[PDB]
Amino acid sequence: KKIRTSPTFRRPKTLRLRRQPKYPRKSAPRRNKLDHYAIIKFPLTTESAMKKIEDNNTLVFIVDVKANKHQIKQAVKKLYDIDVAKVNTLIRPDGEKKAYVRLAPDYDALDVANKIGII
Amino acid sequence: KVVNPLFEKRPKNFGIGQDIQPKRDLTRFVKWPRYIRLQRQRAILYKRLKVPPAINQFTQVLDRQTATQLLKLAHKYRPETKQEKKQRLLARAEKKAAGKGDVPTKRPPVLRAGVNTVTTLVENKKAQLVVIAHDVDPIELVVFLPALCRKMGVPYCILKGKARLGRLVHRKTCTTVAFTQVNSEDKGALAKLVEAIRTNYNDRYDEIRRHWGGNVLGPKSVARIAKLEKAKAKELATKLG
Amino acid sequence: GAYKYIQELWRKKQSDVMRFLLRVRCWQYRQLSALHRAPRPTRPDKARRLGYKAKQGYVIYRIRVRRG
Amino acid sequence: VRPKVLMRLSKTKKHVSRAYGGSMCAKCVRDRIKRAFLIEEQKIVVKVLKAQAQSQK
Amino acid sequence: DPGRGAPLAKVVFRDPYRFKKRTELFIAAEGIHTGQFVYCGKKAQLNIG
RNA sequence: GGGGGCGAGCCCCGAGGGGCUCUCGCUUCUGGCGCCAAGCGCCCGGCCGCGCGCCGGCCGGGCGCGACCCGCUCCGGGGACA
Repeated sequence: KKIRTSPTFRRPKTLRLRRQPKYPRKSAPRRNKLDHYAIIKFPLTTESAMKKIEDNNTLVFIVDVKANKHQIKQAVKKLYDIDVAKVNTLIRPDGEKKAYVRLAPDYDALDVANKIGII
Repeated sequence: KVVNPLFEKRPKNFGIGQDIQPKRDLTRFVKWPRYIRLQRQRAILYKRLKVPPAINQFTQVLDRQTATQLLKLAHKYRPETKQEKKQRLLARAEKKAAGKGDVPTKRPPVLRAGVNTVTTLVENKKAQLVVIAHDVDPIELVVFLPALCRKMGVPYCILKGKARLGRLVHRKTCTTVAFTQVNSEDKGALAKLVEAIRTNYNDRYDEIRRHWGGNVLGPKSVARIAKLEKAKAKELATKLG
Repeated sequence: GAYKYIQELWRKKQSDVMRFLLRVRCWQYRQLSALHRAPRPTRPDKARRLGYKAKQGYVIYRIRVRRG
Repeated sequence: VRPKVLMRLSKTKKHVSRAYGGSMCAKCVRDRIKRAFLIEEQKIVVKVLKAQAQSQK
Repeated sequence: DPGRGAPLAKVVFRDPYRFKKRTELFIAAEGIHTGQFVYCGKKAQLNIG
C-alpha cells in the first residue's frame, strides 16, 4: 500500500543528531580582548580636532582598526557615561581608525572634553 | 429528500490530449541507484547464464514442513548464550568446594557452527546431519561440502537463509550446522529427518551433479519466441491436420 | 579444515565453476567504482595467509587498475 | 516605471479592475472570452451529434 | 538564430503528466505561421509542419 | 491476458449471447482553459434522541474502484562484431 509517485528516486531524509560532546575541545572560552578600554586608544589634541569639538558637538578619538561604529558607540557610552548621537569613522593612512563621535545636544562637548582632559 | 441535485458527476477523460494523467503506480520506471540496479541485474544474470551444477545445487532447498521440523529438532540442541556461559561457570565454581564436587560428570551435546569444525567432524565421520545455508555470498566456502558429505556418507540438507540458520546460535550468520550427538527421546525424529533428507539429497546426487541449469531468457523474449511459435503453428498446422 | 579445500578451489581457476565465478565477480566489480571498501573478504583463505585476522580494525578495499 | 518601484507603488497603480487586468489588453481579453465560449459551444454541438450517432447506430 | 540560415519556431505544448506548458525549439517548415497548431505523434495527420 | 463498447470480421447460435484476430485506452474549422479528483461502496471518532446500535441528524477522518492484473532487465538501436 505504497507506490512511487515520482519517477525519480531522491535520497530519503534520514535522522541526524546534534553535537552533544563528551569533552570540550577547549578548556576555557576566550576572554574578550576587545574591551571598552582596549578599543579606544586616545583622543586627538589637534587644533582642527578641537575646532571640530568646539563647533560641531563631537569628540575625536583614535580607535583600533577592528572596531564597529556600534562598538565605538557602546564603548564611549560605557566609559564616559555619555549618550552618542552618531559615530562617524574613517581610516587614516597610518593604520589607525579615526572616530568622530557626534554627541547628543543635551550634553556639551567642551565640558566632556574638560572631563577627559583635552583642551 | 436527502439527495441534492447540485452534485455534478464531472468525470475525467484520462486520454492523450485530454485531462492530465494521475499519479499512478510507477515502480516499474524508477531510476533506481547503482547498488539497487546492480543487485537486481546480478540475480537476472544468475537467471540468464548457464550456472554450473556445483553452484546450482543450492537452489534445491529442503521444503517448508521438513525445515520447520528440523528447526524444532535443532531448538532442543541450540548452544548456550552470553551470560549463560557465566551462570554455567558460576554454578560449577560453587559446586567445586561446597559439597565435595570433583566435576568430571557430564556435558550436554551442542551444535556446530563453522565450516572448519563441520568438515573435520565429517572427515572423522562424527556427524549425523549437516545443514547448509543456500545463500552464502561467497559460494567458495561451501561448494565441495555437499560432495564431501556424499563421499563420507553423511546426510546433508540445504535450507533457506543463513540469517535463520545463525539464529539457532546466538549470532548473526552461520553457514553449516552439524548434528553430532542426539538424545534417546529425539533419536527417532532424528532418524526420520535423516531418512527424509537422504531420500532427497544423497540418493540422487548423480541427478544433482548432472542437473545443469540456466539459459532462462527474459519474459520479453520468451513471449516473442512463443508468438513466433504460435505463428508457425497457425501457418502450418491446419494445412496438414 | 575447509581452508585447504578453498585453497585448491581457488587454485583450479580453469574449471567451469571458477570461470563462471570469475566472470560474475569480474562483472560485479567492474560495475562499481574504482576504489571501494569491502566489508568482508571475498577470498578469506588468501586473506588469512597474507595476514587478515577477522577482528575489529582490519579493513579491505577493492580497486580497479587499467591493464597494459 | 523601473520594476522595483512597483514594489513601492500602490495596488491600483499596477493593474486595472478587469479580468486579466494589468497583464493583458482588453481586446485580447474579450477575444479570449468569446473564443473560450465558441470552442465550448462547438464541443457541445459535436457532443450532441456524437450522441445522435450513438442513438442511431 | 545566429549562425543559421533557417528560422526556428517556439512551439508550446502542454505536459500530459504535470501541469506545465513545455516549450520546444523546432525548425519551422516553409509556410508555417504563428498561431498554428503543430500536432505530433503517431496519429498525426499528414500536412506541413 | 481478458473484462469496456460506437465497433471491423470468424465459429457456434437458442438471435439473449459465449470464445477468436484487429481498433483503442475515447482529442484536427479556430493564437481559450485544463494540476493538487467528481461520483459510488465499506468502515471509524465526538454530540443529541429513539435506545437492541453498523438506527436517525451535525462536525471531523481512513481505505478501494474510478486510474485493470501479472512480470526478470527504464525504453529503443546495434551486439559476439565496433
